[PDB]
Amino acid sequence: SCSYVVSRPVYSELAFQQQYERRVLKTLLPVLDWLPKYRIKEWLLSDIISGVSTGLVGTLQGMAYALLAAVPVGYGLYSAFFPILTYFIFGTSRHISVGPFPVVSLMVGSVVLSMAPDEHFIISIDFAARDAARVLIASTLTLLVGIIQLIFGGLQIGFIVRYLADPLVGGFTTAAAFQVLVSQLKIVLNVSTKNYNGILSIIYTLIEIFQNIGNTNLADFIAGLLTIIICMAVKELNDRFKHKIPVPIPIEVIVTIIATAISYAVNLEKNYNAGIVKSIPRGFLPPEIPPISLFSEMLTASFSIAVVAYAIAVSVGKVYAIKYDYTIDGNQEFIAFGISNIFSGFFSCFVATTALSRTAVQESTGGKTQIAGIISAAVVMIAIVALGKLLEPLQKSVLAAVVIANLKGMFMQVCDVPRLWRQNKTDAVIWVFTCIASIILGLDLGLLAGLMFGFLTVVVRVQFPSWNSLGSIPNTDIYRSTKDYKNIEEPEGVKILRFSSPIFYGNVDGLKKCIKSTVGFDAIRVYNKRLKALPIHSLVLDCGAVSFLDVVGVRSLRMIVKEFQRIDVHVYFASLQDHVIEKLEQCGFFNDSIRKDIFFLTVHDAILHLRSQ
Amino acid sequence: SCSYVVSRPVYSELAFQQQYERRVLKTLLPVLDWLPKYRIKEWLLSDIISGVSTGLVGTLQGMAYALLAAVPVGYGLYSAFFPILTYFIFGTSRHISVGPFPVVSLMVGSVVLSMAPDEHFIISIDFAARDAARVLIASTLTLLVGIIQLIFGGLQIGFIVRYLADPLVGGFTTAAAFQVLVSQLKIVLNVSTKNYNGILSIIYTLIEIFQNIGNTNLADFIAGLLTIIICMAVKELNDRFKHKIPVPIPIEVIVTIIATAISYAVNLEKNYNAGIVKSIPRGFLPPEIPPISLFSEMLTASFSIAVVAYAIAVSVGKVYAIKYDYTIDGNQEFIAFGISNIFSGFFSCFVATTALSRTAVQESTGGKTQIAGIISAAVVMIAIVALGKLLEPLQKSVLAAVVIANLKGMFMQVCDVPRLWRQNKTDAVIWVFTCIASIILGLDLGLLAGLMFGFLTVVVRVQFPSWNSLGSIPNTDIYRSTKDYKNIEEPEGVKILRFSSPIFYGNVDGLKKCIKSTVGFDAIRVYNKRLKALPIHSLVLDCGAVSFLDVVGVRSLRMIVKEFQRIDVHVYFASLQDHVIEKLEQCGFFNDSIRKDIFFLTVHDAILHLRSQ
Ligand SMILES: CCCCCCCCCCC(CCCCCCCCCC)(CO[C@@H]1O[C@H](CO)[C@@H](O[C@H]2O[C@H](CO)[C@@H](O)[C@H](O)[C@H]2O)[C@H](O)[C@H]1O)CO[C@@H]1O[C@H](CO)[C@@H](O[C@H]2O[C@H](CO)[C@@H](O)[C@H](O)[C@H]2O)[C@H](O)[C@H]1O
Ligand SMILES: CCCCCCCCCCC(CCCCCCCCCC)(CO[C@@H]1O[C@H](CO)[C@@H](O[C@H]2O[C@H](CO)[C@@H](O)[C@H](O)[C@H]2O)[C@H](O)[C@H]1O)CO[C@@H]1O[C@H](CO)[C@@H](O[C@H]2O[C@H](CO)[C@@H](O)[C@H](O)[C@H]2O)[C@H](O)[C@H]1O
Ligand SMILES: CC(C)CCC[C@@H](C)[C@H]1CC[C@H]2[C@@H]3CC=C4C[C@@H](O)CC[C@]4(C)[C@H]3CC[C@]12C
Ligand SMILES: CC(C)CCC[C@@H](C)[C@H]1CC[C@H]2[C@@H]3CC=C4C[C@@H](O)CC[C@]4(C)[C@H]3CC[C@]12C
Ligand SMILES: CC(C)CCC[C@@H](C)[C@H]1CC[C@H]2[C@@H]3CC=C4C[C@@H](O)CC[C@]4(C)[C@H]3CC[C@]12C
Ligand SMILES: CC(C)CCC[C@@H](C)[C@H]1CC[C@H]2[C@@H]3CC=C4C[C@@H](O)CC[C@]4(C)[C@H]3CC[C@]12C
Ligand SMILES: CC(C)CCC[C@@H](C)[C@H]1CC[C@H]2[C@@H]3CC=C4C[C@@H](O)CC[C@]4(C)[C@H]3CC[C@]12C
Ligand SMILES: CC(C)CCC[C@@H](C)[C@H]1CC[C@H]2[C@@H]3CC=C4C[C@@H](O)CC[C@]4(C)[C@H]3CC[C@]12C
Ligand SMILES: CC(C)CCC[C@@H](C)[C@H]1CC[C@H]2[C@@H]3CC=C4C[C@@H](O)CC[C@]4(C)[C@H]3CC[C@]12C
Ligand SMILES: CC(C)CCC[C@@H](C)[C@H]1CC[C@H]2[C@@H]3CC=C4C[C@@H](O)CC[C@]4(C)[C@H]3CC[C@]12C
Ligand SMILES: [I-]
Ligand SMILES: [I-]
Ligand SMILES: [I-]
Ligand SMILES: [I-]
Repeated sequence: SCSYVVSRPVYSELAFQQQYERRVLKTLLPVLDWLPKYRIKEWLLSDIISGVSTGLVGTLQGMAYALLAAVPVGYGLYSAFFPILTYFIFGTSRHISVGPFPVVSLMVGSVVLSMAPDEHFIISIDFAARDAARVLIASTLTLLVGIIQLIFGGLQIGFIVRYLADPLVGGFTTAAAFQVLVSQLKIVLNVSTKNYNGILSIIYTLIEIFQNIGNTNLADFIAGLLTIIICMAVKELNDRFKHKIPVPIPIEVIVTIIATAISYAVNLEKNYNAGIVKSIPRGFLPPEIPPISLFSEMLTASFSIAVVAYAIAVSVGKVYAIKYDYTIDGNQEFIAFGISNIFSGFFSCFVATTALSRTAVQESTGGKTQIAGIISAAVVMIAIVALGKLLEPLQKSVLAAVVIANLKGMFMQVCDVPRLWRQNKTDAVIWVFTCIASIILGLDLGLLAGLMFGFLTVVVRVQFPSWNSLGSIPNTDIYRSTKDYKNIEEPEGVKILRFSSPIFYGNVDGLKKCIKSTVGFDAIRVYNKRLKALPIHSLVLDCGAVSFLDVVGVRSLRMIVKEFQRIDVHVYFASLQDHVIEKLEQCGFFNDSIRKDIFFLTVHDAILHLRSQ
Repeated sequence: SCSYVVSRPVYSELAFQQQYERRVLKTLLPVLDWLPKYRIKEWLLSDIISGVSTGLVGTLQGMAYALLAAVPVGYGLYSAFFPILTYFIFGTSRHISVGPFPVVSLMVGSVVLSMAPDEHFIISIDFAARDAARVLIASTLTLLVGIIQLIFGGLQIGFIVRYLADPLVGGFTTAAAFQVLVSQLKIVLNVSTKNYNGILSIIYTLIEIFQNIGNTNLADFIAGLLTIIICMAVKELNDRFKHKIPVPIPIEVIVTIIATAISYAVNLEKNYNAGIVKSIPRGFLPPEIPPISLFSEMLTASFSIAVVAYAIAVSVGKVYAIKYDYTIDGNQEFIAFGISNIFSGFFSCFVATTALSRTAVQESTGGKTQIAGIISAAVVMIAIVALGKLLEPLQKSVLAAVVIANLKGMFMQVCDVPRLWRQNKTDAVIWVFTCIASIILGLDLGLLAGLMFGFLTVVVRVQFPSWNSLGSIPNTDIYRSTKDYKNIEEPEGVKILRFSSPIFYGNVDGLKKCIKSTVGFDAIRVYNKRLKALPIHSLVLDCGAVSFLDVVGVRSLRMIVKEFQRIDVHVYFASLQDHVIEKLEQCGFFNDSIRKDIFFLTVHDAILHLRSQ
């Protein structure tokens, strides 16, 4: 059919260049962006129902996630109230529900516990002073996270969540699910376990839990087990029986209400000594300035918490924006969430982000603009000021059981590891390394280690590329690996090397080794042997995949050219890009008899030029 | 002249594949490697003179570098004696002199001081107990460094010194020169400065030195100043007046001998209260087992010290092996230096490597096999057992002044910085970052920060590549950037994108943005708009520079292909390598109507195929 017919001069870089010559209302996102653009006629009612539903869900979610953080139940209500109010202004996303997201809450609680242990703080037991210190530490960490997020918004470096690769995100998610399960399993059993801060901490906690399982509160354990079973069964029924009832079943809220009513009717606090919350303040606490002197002990934790929370927020926002066909500004997501975390930290709250389950609840029940968020915040507020007393008899085991039941989706990511291994071993290695690191480390330290391991994998992949010795398909200009096709004909007296990577320090050492192996000799050795006494005449370097080039790369290429020219062997570079040749010429490569006449467009001009001599 | 004439079928990947089918005496390096091959007839005498000269230099260097480490003078003699003996066996290199190399000594001393401060150890002043503790800490660190080096030799991962890029090596060298200068300036002034451990430590030390400059010992300062001046003057004369006297002038040894004799004659210890060494033990101390319990506090320091010492050793070994036309095994350099550091740590020595000045002295005075090293070790031994008393009146200011005088070569790299900036800004950024980090951090922490910053620079360079929209030179098959050559003709209804980087998570986000900008529209947006209602017909991706590919890359490519096919826009991949296509097919790319018929050999088969329709 169609044919590849081309007739043109043999163009080196010099000849080709001679013939073809080269050469104010967003950083503070207004509510006025959509409030005048609102649809009160029909959007308002949908926003009302969506906000009521997601507020009912988020009040419970904040109460439960206040257990992940080492703060008393009641400050989760503030963490579910204030950030939504202060995100309604600066938020690009219009479908996400702002709240604790128990992974971020667990990291905050780890930081708070490490900075306020039971034995280190209390020598009496002073529960009130300990709780005050824990709340202050959580507020300080939230303020630092907000400061970091706002700074990253000013720097406009919103691509950092790119560095959170999907394999390491999955591994970190599985490890965080394990950590959350261990903490909430400590909570449901109502066992007293001394806090372990450091390496292997989750294993120490599990060991102590298995040792103290004899002190398990029976009523709390049964309540947690039944809550887990009921929530899981109803979730499975909803997933299976999904054709009807498009709205998800709010099983967690119903179970919590039933548990609270039963505990109030039976008085589990004193008859069975169940671990009820026992303390939910009524009213709004006045703002306080967090002690910034602790910022030095929270930097590595605040950075990772900010990164993780922002990544979750933008992930959910993008998932719903592609569905609803709009865009979200990542830098403005920085700005909004940093302002939110600063505002919440001034008001005794832990770090805030979005939760996938709460966002799904908000969207599925008539998801519209952030007015639904305002309605949810109002519901949380009326829970704070009116329903605080009604939730006193609720056991903490029920909340921890709800969290554990929701942990199943995060736990099921271990099934992707064999698939990753079969597809790309590097990604499976990243997954496993991130999971293991986040297990035996802090979650913040695990995330940092995963990021560094991803960088290491990228560097290693660009450092040990696929290099080949090429030859031409007969009667064509297609140069393929000689040992791969069995019909490749080797040219007479010339070796062609394809080094499929940008050449840098690691790659300059690798490329020297590859050239020495391909040509079959070392230029230094043969030159020295010839000097002491006193098969290849040309080497073509297929540099099509050489992306960038550093000073070490230019120096190595210059040394290779000189060393091979010393033994009357010519080195020709082919398929180099314009920018790489510009980097070569600005690094002083074209000095001492180089003159750019040894640079050809592809690896067929070089071979044709050689055949002309 | 020569012409580029090719007549061949238009080959897609499918058609091309259908028509062209694919498919025990070294780990313990013996002295018997060269001892039977020795040249006693004429090599022995040259070895004798070379060993005598380099031993005279190395005794002084060991005593001087024992001040960089926080150990008494006399243990530097052991550090210059034992490692040479135990490297004569396992060493591949035959020209290097094994010893302290004051940068490694300074890192060891920083570790030792941070673990045995004056105030933390002594509450009386117990100089003897403090010195014993410092020696034990130095021996423990040396043993840990040797263990790490031996493990790295077992793993055969000798390419890690590749990761020590020349810019970061230069920045670390300049910062280490500054640190050594500050410490030896504290020593020469004989000022009592409390040790600062942590961040900004060198600036605190400089501040305290400038505050205590009123307590400077005048005699020690004058001795150090004249030692520095004489060393600089003689070195400059030797560099200039270099045609005669090929052997370098051992000015440091002569200066030390003269200073020792003058101090003995005048008794500066009592008359002028000069800071003489005052204590050099006579004889060999028995070996002791270091306390391994300190290994937990030395891991980050020992890793960096081992890496730096091995890098210096292999750098010097390669510099002299290329000159003398032989090869050195990097893994065996691990093995030899790990055994050396273990042996020396058992015998109260700090970490050992090679020094460029001492190696130059050994080589220039008749450099031959490591028998010269044995002679140097014998000279150090006879200095230990006989000349220990003769060096008692020598001031420490003379030794510190010798080190400061030798620091000039390390200091001269701020001159290399500006041309690095003018050539490759990334390498200059790496240089400056490594220098500043190693200044305000530990030297070990600075090295780790520089290595990880180099990894970050590689990741960023492969993450933000040079991408272009290509068009064809008329009547040829050369596709160049349309906005760069001004004679490029845009083809009808097709856009060609060259993304000059391997496609991974950072690059998948970048590539989505680049495709959307190049084609001028978003596939999701136009598809959604067309669904709501109810200029380019093909996109060619020049993937010549796509080196590797991950699961995220394959997912992004499938997503792009499907999104563009949904709007009747065909996506063709060109110039993909065989291994990248293998990765695509093993990652499930060729499912759901892909069939590999949209993959062409170069970006001219795709265009010719399009013109056929
Ligand atoms: C954007 C890019 C990323 C940015 C990342 C930023 C990280 C910042 C780390 C900051 C840092 C190192 C600085 C140098 C780091 C060099 C790294 C080189 C890396 C080379 C590749 C500061 O180090 C010093 O720490 C002192 C406290 O020790 C602190 O306080 C002193 O002065 C105060 C008055 O100022 C005074 O009030 C106070 O009394 C003094 O003590 C000092 O101010 C501070 O300088 C280490 O501190 C961090 O915080 C904790 C400290 O304990 C520690 O927490 C862990 O605890 C758990 C166990 O308990 C553990 O299990 C958890 O994991 C974790 O909760 C962190 O782990 C650590 O990291
Ligand atoms: C191949 C690639 C590189 C590998 C690098 C390997 C680094 C290993 C670091 C090990 C490490 C963290 C472990 C987790 C790290 C996670 C990193 C995640 C990074 C993610 C990107 C261990 O952490 C704990 O430290 C305890 C001591 O604090 C130690 O001792 C405890 O138990 C003992 C009984 O076991 C008991 O006897 C003892 O009493 C207990 O206290 C514990 O055993 C140990 O687990 C930190 O320790 C290292 O050593 C020092 C400690 O102080 C510290 O020294 C600094 O001091 C200067 C100021 O004074 C500072 O200015 C200098 O800089 C530096 O001299 C280092 O900085 C630190 O690093
Ligand atoms: C929807 C429901 C499951 C929410 C949780 C309700 C809680 C408060 C209820 C449900 C079932 C109850 C348990 C049922 C049976 C027993 C056995 C009895 O000898 C002690 C009380 C104990 C252990 C009860 C404790 C309280 C309990 C766990
Ligand atoms: C709290 C403690 C017990 C958590 C321990 C989690 C560890 C042991 C788990 C978490 C994820 C797991 C990995 C997930 C998937 C695979 C692939 C399959 O071939 C089994 C091994 C392997 C590689 C698993 C090994 C064990 C693993 C790393
Ligand atoms: C403590 C735990 C996490 C230890 C490790 C157990 C987990 C990770 C292991 C054990 C059982 C494994 C599963 C067994 C069988 C299959 C079928 C295969 O077609 C896909 C992977 C999948 C689904 C495996 C995924 C990894 C797996 C879930
Ligand atoms: C990809 C790269 C950057 C990951 C680097 C991870 C390193 C720094 C981490 C991972 C696991 C860590 C180890 C985990 C456990 C212990 C035991 C403890 O008693 C001393 C510290 C020590 C020995 C840690 C040292 C640091 C360590 C080796
Ligand atoms: C050639 C080199 C090696 C000689 C070094 C010997 C040293 C110890 C000698 C040489 C010159 C000497 C100085 C000469 C002059 C004075 C001034 C006097 O009021 C106090 C002693 C003092 C400050 C001497 C101290 C010791 C000194 C510094
Ligand atoms: C102990 C203290 C004084 C050490 C201080 C070291 C710092 C301040 C020095 C060391 C090397 C220096 C750099 C060396 C070279 C250049 C290039 C020129 O354009 C001046 C700026 C710049 C980039 C310098 C900036 C300052 C610098 C980074
Ligand atoms: C900018 C270009 C033209 C400079 C050309 C000469 C270069 C090699 C020289 C001239 C003056 C030098 C600077 C002079 C003073 C200092 C301060 C100190 O911290 C050392 C580095 C630094 C910053 C030097 C770096 C190197 C330097 C900039
Ligand atoms: C490329 C990567 C590895 C570089 C990482 C560098 C980071 C971890 C280092 C570089 C300089 C460091 C800072 C230097 C000085 C101080 C002041 C001290 O009171 C608290 C810690 C703090 C604030 C350090 C935190 C960690 C830090 C920001
Ligand atoms: I969730
Ligand atoms: I949940
Ligand atoms: I030296
Ligand atoms: I020296």
